[PDB]
Amino acid sequence: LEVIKPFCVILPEIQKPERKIQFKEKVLWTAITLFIFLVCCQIPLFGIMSSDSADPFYWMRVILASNRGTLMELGISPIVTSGLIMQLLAGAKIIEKDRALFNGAQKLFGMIITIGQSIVYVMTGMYGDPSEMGAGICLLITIQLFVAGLIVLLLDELLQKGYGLGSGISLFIATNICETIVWKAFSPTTVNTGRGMEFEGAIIALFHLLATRTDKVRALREAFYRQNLPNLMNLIATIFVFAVVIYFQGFRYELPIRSTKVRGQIGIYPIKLFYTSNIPIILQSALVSNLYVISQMLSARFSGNLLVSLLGTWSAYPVGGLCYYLSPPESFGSVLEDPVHAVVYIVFMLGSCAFFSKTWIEVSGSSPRDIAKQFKDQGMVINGKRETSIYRELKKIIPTAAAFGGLCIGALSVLADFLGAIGSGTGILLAVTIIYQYFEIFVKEQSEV
Amino acid sequence: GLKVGPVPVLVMSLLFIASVFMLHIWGKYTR
Amino acid sequence: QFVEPSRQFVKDSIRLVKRCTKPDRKEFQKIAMATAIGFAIMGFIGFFVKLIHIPINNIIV
Ligand SMILES: C=C1CN(S(=O)(=O)c2ccc(C)cc2)CCCN(Cc2ccccc2)CCCN(S(=O)(=O)c2ccc(C)cc2)C1
Repeated sequence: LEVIKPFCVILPEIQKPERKIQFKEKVLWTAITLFIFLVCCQIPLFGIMSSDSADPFYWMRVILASNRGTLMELGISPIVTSGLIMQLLAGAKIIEKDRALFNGAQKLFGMIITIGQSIVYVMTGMYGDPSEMGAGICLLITIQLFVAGLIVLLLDELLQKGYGLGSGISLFIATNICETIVWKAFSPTTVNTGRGMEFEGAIIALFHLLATRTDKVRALREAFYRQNLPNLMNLIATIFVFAVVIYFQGFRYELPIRSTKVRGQIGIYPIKLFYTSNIPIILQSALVSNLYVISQMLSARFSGNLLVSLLGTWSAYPVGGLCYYLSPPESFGSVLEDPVHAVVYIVFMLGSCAFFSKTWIEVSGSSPRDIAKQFKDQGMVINGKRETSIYRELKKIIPTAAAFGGLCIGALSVLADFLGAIGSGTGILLAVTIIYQYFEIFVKEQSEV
Repeated sequence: GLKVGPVPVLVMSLLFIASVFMLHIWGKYTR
Repeated sequence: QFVEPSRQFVKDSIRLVKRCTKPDRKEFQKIAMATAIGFAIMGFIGFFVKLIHIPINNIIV
């Protein structure tokens, strides 16, 4: 890391708070951070010749909190990429005052890959032929995306240094999902057609149809079963899935942990059903989105190849190949028409989520062996058990808890996709889990006070 | 290294936003 | 050969769910209120930012 310090000391850093910021002020700073992120999401880049082409990275716009043709086109890619690069370098033993140097290195690597990602996005023909834009326009777009990625990194540091209530990744993903749901609920954008004005928001459309149309029953049924714009059934399904995920996320196994090193601090260690909070969903969505974008690029460039055809076949939704069986069915009638695809999708979702959950407990350090080591270090024992049988109890509970939590969160995603809820299964599950993380932070701060 | 606070971060984000807006305005006037 | 592992996993999951601490109506109401508040905050801030920036994007672009 000694060859990188001069370049590690040239980027801005957030100073740690002297005191411990109160919960109210941390909420205010989280609101300010998400406001800045949204405002930048709504501001287009300069130099855009045309955005008529289909978005190649349309499937990453939810897991990366991105927005095409704007200052947060790359979304939270700086944070995610810097974290993964630093973790991979730690695995390769290359990477290792130490905290400040580590943060500087992660910022520098994230910004380098932000430049690379801006180059890739420009060269994808997203904004037009790069030859037609020219070196000046491409460089301006790269500079804007570079500075925006710097701002994203600074906002994540603001959140994670004690000014905010978490990480930029979760906050921005949940913010974009909630924005999408509220937009589909309350959009004033009217879509004129043969009938007339039709607000793109379901509730505004309901009010408009009730106020204008003479046949009130026809207006209600239309507003509930629109097939061109958001439904009211879609919001009803979104609320129902919200409630179900909220119910299933409060499940926990309460271990009565006692203390041996220091006596008289009887407590409870909760092993949640959702042991890995939305990590299976994040991993599954990242896998499927990367497969989707790779298949779309391969179909665009290398069309007619056998391996490309089996990888995916697009119309832009997949119609055949691996990417088709990895896609939620369009509706329940689609499930009825093709049951084999529905079964394959359900099995893939459940199995992938369960596998990702167990792999993540084995990787992130929440395995039963790791929890037993934590108990030994803190001198904690189970109330009705021994100190040598703690690992056996954790092996009974935690692995099954992680596997079934992944299974249940995948099942909830499948249910939300089948119900046609606004924001799909990934969006709803991610939003609910992130808001529950924020609620857990709130209750932890209250218990501390 | 530079150790900015949260308010400087907000101000610099607003300044980048304003810079993009002025880029758009300058291009609009030039065209 | 996967019948026995699948049955064992089903039994373990059933016993875990039976032994978990399911939320009651007070906890469910508290978590639902917190989730609704957070969703309202983020979604409506984004909604109003988008409404504000639609005419602004129209003017600048
Ligand atoms: C940040 C990403 C998304 N990924 S992610 O797996 O989807 C993920 C998202 C969110 C979370 C919380 C976790 C993981 C995390 C990063 C993983 N790689 C980084 C990387 C790999 C090798 C060398 C350098 C860097 C590769 C994806 C790059 N992409 S790309 O520009 O959009 C993109 C561009 C072309 C094609 C064909 C696909 C995709 C950017």
